[PDB]
Amino acid sequence: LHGLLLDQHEEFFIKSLKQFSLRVEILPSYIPVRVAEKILFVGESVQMFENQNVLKNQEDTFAAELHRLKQQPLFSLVDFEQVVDRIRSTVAEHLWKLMVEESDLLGQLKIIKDFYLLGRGELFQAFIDTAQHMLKTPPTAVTEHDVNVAFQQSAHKVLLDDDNLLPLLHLTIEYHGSGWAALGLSYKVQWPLHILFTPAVLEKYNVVFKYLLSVRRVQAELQHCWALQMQRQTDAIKWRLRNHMAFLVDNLQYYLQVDVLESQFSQLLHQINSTRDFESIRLAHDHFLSNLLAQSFILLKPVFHCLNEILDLCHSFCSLVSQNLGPLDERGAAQLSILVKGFSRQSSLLFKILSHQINSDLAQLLLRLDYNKYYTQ
Amino acid sequence: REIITLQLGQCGNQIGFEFWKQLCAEHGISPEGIVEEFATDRKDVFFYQADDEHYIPRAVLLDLEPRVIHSILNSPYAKLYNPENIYLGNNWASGFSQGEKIHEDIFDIIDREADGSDSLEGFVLCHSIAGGTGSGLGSYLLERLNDRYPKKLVQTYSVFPNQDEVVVQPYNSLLTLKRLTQNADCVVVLDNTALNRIATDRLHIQNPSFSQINQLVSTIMSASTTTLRYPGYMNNDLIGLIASLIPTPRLHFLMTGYTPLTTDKTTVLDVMRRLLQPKNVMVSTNHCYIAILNIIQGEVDPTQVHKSLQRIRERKLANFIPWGPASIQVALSRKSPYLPSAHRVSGLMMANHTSISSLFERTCRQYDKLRKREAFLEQFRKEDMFKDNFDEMDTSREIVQQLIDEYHAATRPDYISWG
Amino acid sequence: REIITLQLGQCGNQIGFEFWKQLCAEHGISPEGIVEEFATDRKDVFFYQADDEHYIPRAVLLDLEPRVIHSILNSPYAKLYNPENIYLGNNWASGFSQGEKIHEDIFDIIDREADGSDSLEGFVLCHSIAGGTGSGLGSYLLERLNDRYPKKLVQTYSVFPNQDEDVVVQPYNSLLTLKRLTQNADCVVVLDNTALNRIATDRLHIQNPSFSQINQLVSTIMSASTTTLRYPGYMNNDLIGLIASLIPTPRLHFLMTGYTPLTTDKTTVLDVMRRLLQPKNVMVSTNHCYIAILNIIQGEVDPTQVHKSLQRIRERKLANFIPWGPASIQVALSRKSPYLPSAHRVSGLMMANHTSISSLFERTCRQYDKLRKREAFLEQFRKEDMFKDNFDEMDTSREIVQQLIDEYHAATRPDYISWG
Amino acid sequence: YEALRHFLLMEDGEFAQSLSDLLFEKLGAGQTPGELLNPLVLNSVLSKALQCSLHGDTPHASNLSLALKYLPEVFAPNAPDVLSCLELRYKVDWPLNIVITEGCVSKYSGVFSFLLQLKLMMWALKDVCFHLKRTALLSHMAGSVQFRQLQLFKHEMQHFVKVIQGYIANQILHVTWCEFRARLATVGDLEEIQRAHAEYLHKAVFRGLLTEKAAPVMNVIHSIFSLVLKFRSQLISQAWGPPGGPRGAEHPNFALMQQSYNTFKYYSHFLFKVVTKLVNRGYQPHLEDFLLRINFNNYYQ
Repeated sequence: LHGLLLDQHEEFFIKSLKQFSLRVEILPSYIPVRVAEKILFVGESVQMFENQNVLKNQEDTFAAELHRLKQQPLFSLVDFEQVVDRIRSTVAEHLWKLMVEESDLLGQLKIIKDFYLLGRGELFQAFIDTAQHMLKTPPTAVTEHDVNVAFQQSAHKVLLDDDNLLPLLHLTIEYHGSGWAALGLSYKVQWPLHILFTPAVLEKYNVVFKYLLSVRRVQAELQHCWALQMQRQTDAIKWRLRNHMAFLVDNLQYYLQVDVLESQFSQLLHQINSTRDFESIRLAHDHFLSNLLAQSFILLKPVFHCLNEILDLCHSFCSLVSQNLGPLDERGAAQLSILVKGFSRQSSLLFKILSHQINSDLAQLLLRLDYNKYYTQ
Repeated sequence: REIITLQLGQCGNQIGFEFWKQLCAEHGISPEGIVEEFATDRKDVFFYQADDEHYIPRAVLLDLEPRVIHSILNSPYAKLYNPENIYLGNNWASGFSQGEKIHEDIFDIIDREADGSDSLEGFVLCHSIAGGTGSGLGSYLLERLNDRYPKKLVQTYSVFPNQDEVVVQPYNSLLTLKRLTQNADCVVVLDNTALNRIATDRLHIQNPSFSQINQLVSTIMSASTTTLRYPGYMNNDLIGLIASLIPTPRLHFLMTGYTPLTTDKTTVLDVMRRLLQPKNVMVSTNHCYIAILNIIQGEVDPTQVHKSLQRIRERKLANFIPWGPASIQVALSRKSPYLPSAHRVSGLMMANHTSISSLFERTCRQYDKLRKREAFLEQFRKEDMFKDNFDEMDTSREIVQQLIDEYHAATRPDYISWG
Repeated sequence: REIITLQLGQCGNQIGFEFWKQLCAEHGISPEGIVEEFATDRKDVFFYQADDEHYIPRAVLLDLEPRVIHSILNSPYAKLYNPENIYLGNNWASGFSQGEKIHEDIFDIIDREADGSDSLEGFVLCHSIAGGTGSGLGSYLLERLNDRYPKKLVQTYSVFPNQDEDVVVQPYNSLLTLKRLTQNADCVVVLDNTALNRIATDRLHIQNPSFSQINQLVSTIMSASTTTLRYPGYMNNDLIGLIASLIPTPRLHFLMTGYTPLTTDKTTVLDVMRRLLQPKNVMVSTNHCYIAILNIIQGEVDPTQVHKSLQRIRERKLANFIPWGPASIQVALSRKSPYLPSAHRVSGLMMANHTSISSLFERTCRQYDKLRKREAFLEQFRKEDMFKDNFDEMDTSREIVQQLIDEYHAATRPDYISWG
Repeated sequence: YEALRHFLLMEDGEFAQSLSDLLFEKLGAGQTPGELLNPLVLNSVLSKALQCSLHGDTPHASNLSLALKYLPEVFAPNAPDVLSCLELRYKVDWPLNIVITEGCVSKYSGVFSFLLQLKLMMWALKDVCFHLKRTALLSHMAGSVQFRQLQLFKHEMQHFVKVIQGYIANQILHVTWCEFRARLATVGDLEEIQRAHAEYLHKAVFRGLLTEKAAPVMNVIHSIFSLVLKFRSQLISQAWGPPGGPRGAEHPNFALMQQSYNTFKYYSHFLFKVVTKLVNRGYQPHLEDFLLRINFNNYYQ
């Protein structure tokens, strides 16, 4: 009730999370970890409201209940577990409340959706378009600052001004030692939520943002490169059959995600709307990210190990058309033919892989039948 | 980035005008250009911001010697482009040839709509295919913009005749196809036997078949602008809509399908047999789909769109057979927070059916009937001026016959190279 | 250092009368001149004091001939703008010869009121360009001021000859006035009548009178563009604080003028500054471009907003640019001056050099050419016909203002540092 | 504090211009071997400026005194007092002197002396434009190229020092003060009041260019100021260039008036190259604000 680890020179089995960690070596066998985890959690709970008083007045009642259980000359494990689970409830009933009612966890997650999950399609479209080529080149020292002001510009250039979100939002590159390769998104948070969005969680969102952006930029650059021929020879068949044969792989890794993201996030929002318990909120978000980790295809290791590779095969197509409407049988049409067979062949190894049997992989499964090329070549 | 939205010619002004009308019950804007109180939609894509919340489509009026469309500038929704760009015959050469002196200031009016754009990617031209001055003048603004903005795309919205063969209707069609296949970027082409018999599956509107297909055409250009006007997490731009629909320079005319003809809930699985039907294709020999690219929007429920996608593939009762490797692509998108869409699950096919060429062949049957009777010919006193000896019509006929043959070669393995 | 103001002719009397009737609101003064408690001011910059708080502006009036110069007698306001000093023609030569024959008597009055100061700073004429009496009289008086007192920096409100197309001899009266001004003035605050009629499109349906209706706009514009002289604050206290970037030199002294938001007598400044650059507004009608611009922002305005605001205007790129050098927007920034009504809490106009004005002076010379090639409606009383006869007062006027056109166009290019 | 902002931070521009008019009229009269800096003339102009304020010598507007250290027995050309040893002080009462404080009034007189030499450059602005009015180009009939040139040379310099003036008038008088108007209303402790006043003043020195970290740019400001001082004094003491053609008359050094104006432009080119560096390396929004403004439309005009 008072956040005081009075355990000098000792262990009362509790060793910012350090000196706030459950030891279990020195823990009674007849006390479970199933309730020690509850103890530890309400202990960290008081630890983040006992400061910032420079949380309600029932401590005397709880002390009298604990003295009542102290006076029993027999150990009532179920009542001890019952009262500390009641105390854990009666803090969770307030931590939930401050996270929604006094911290707008919905609005924050909406921001995270809008940026880490590219939920602002118009904004990222204008960002990549206006900030393509200095991130296409390997980055210098000031280009992170330049894409930050181009990001600000992209956020205003859509003319749909939002709640002026920009102050928390900065685009940070691992510079020096390819700007699109080394770029990620940084974010900052307030003390009422600072615990939940511990960097361990945003580190993951950053990799997902990298994934999404990386495919999104190439899927984009391809489609503008297609227009370079469209300004009007037989080679314009091959260049643009090839365009389709590029289009299919990167649209397949991504037209899925447009569904898989919003769908997975529909589960999370209902689990936040479910119940008044921070443990449910916590495990709901843990369930949500650990789900989308699978949806990031990293667990489908072989196709993950061909992601940025086949993305670069699509770069090798996107670059090569950048120069003439005309006939390019000199080598263009020939090196193009490796990309005709390569994408369809890799997609055949992938089709065998799309046979976790999770609905997502079982949707990508769907997208190559009848036109059997991309599992038979 | 952002698109200019020109219109010209009697049909072109009309399908643009009635598209702005159809937006006024699908999208967020009143006839004054004022944003409405039924406005999750981005207007800047096509609509210039004049400061007092006047969303103006980057849109223009040209109509030298019309029949009925003089009344469109006084009809309500024609005002939705407020910036005063009313300016300057009805047959095809009467447009292209007088353009030789007429382009010089309407190019400046287009640059005033380009000043309405933050930085241009392309022009929607709602110019008349067949119907009026945009046949000629619009298909020549194509060239005058190609001369000066050559990387900026022109997508063409269209109408296309086949109603049992005024009866001069086909004569103004063919020259669009020749100039379009010579240089142009895209043509959403929509047919007057196909949408006639689809309209009678939902409405009484057969008396003025031609004038009444404009409503479906307007919904189809609303559809092919939804993911642009709304934050779709794919295909928020013309290049993203088109890029596999037009996998080659020749076959750059496109076709569409709405199965929710009961336009005005049932889980999204429920459309995923009816959507297969070739009877719901609005550009209705032997026909296949070159590739499958389709949409769902509006009432987007995630297990429903996921499992509906599974169930159309489980049935597959449609001719998905050639070399173009997409069995189906869809994803999902946001939509406006108030106004409806087609059965609200809104699903539309855009899979490129080669049947579109059977309508080019029907247009050829019409043009051969007129070419053999030579009766409705009129020779309007500026219509002599483009053809030295009625040669570009015939050049269009060999070009569109190749177009007909090539859509059918694309129905087979042989279209790897021209021959 | 202090103002002296001069309403003259009929139009000039009307717009001066309306200006001081607006300044009846902008400082609380009775029609007899005594204080009213309404409307941070210390009136010393414009008002002399008769010690029972009779607020006396340093102004000289005329009632003159019983043409609409006599409009002052039909008012209750006979001692507001008047220190009891009212001094006792359809064509410029009539108003010029009237000035020429009354010059010493009106000199006496301006000097007597000019002694009504600690020291002076500048004159302010309500001047009708191409008026009957007002051009000629005002443009004569400005020659006499350049002889007798060149030592104050004369400003002048200058309603300009484009009533959407009053007197048909106006083009001659204009180019006679321009021959004077281009060899006399420190500044000329020109306002298009075509564009003042239009200014009204963003507030009201009235845009026809081009006179009585224009007088309210001219009074609001004049009062606003002087409010910070009398409701002071940090900088731009003296008029030559604003005149020096409104007008760069007497070689380019025809000002572009912009009461561009019709609220600029709040939304956040990001929004007002688009409304402040409306090309359908502004009181000015082949590659036209700004030199320096000024916003005299006396507005309830926050520093965090204006940085974001200029940053957004820099990406709308509305202000046409790359002149010879000083192109930047002089946003002076201060609170909304404690009279200017709380309806829309931001105000300050957009006033500049812009070669749109150079086309208005080409149009003014071409309006003279619309007469000179025909000699239409010549009148030919010797009152007119005896002086304007070798045409030099128009031909050389065209030359000196054509050299102003070339210097304005050159000033809209970076090359104009060089001695070519 | 408002009264302190009125007088010491010059928001009563009529006091501050009366002070500037008297002080810099007496300084623009010459007196270059320090001969203006006598206690009695100095007090008379301070007193006279205070009488001409028009706000009045109210209880709030009491307690005003001059200052200097090592009063200069000599001045630089154009008489700038570029080592700014002209100063103002508010005499502090005991209960005021809990929150008023020695370092606070030191930094206050610092910004006062730095803005007061800016008001000397505004006074120079008057003087160089008065040189036009002074001979009035009294030969009314003869237009001049050295007129169209030189009276546009001064146009950029005045435009420049005035946009720097508007900029600094933002950086303190509301960029730093408008936040303090709510920050002082927020607090409820003496020490918080002292500390919030110290925030206001520290950020005023940090935003108003005067800080030791932005000083490399303040050196370019001195480089501009000194050039305009020492080359327009040479105009002040001369007439209007060589005769012949569209002509003025009666000064031979017109090519040096031109070349010094080229040296000014160079230092404004250098200014733009330099100021980017601080906002590319460090984080100073007021310097982005500056270089957003001073070369508003492009790289350089």
